[PDB]
Amino acid sequence: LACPAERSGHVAVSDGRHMFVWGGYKSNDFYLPREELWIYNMETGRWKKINTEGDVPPSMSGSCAVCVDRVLYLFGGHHSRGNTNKFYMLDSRSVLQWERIDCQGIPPSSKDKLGVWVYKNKLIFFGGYGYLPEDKVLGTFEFDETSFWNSSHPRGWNDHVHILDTETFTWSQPITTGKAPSPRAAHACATVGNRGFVFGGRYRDARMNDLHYLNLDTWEWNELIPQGICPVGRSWHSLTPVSSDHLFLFGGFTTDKQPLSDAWTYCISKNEWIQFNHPYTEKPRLWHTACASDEGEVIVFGGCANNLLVHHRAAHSNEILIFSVQ
Ligand SMILES: CC[C@@H](C)c1cc2c(n(-c3ccc(=O)n(CC(=O)O)c3)c1=O)CN(C(=O)OCCOC)CC2
Repeated sequence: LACPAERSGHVAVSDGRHMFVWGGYKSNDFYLPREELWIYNMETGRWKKINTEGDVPPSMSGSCAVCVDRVLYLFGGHHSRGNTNKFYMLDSRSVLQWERIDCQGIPPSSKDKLGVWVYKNKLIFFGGYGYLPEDKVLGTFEFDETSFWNSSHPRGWNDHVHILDTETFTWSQPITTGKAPSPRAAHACATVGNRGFVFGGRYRDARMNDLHYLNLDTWEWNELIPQGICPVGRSWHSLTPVSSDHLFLFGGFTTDKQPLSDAWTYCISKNEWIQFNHPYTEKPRLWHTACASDEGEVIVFGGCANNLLVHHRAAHSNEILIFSVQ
């Protein structure tokens, strides 16, 4: 049967019925073919591979993508020659053609492993890992000292918020109030209404357990302190909105390098986490993707079952894990 190869660090976006999968890498390391676009039909469980043309982005891991009215947008990532800040569009409504957009304004620094919130005409990007910004811009950047000893170009984490306005394809940075979360990468973002949630991620020697939201109307940051038991700190997890009041969390990697198979729901109205029982306790995943379907399910694809930092033993997956959340 038509089935995409195993991979981690790919993107997966959806319209609630079809899930589009692109990029990523695997071992036996190499990037998956840049021209392939895999489409999973969430209702039938079948895959279809299509070959794209146009301004095909380079093969990358850690890119950040969205699907808005069946138009896919892709930002950033890491290819064979490093990080990028290029922005692409792929209209999937109707051979599919990638379009690299010449954006106006100052783009974000080249980076990967970030997150995005969609709010009306705006794509709002947050955080990531990559090069030192070419100029001192709004926000903070912290170097990863380990990147000076094993590479020609040092990298670090940022807490930057950038808006790509789809009305004009212009980059800008909002002036925020409140305490932004620390710089981080491999955090997870989820949007509900005008609230852009962000949970966890890596910063310095920690994989974090903090939860915040940015008000996408006022640009005010808020820290959420749920009472009672909270999930363990992690990076490379997924956080997916499943209703107007619930975010679904799955997998990830702890500070002490444990791959995770726990799942939880964060109830926004109660400001509480509820652990979610599921049949995949023996299928931990990190750097997988998750997409919510119109039928209340969360579809998880790819990612790695163990510590992918030991490249020769990494267990990249091509499994679809289906969570019946709502
Ligand atoms: C994109 C290539 C990928 C396989 C990759 C490889 C390596 C690293 N990151 C990174 C870089 C930044 C970052 O925030 N995270 C997320 C996270 O750590 O949760 C992973 C990669 O993303 C970071 N490293 C690392 O953590 O080494 C262990 C500690 O060393 C004292 C060193 C090898």
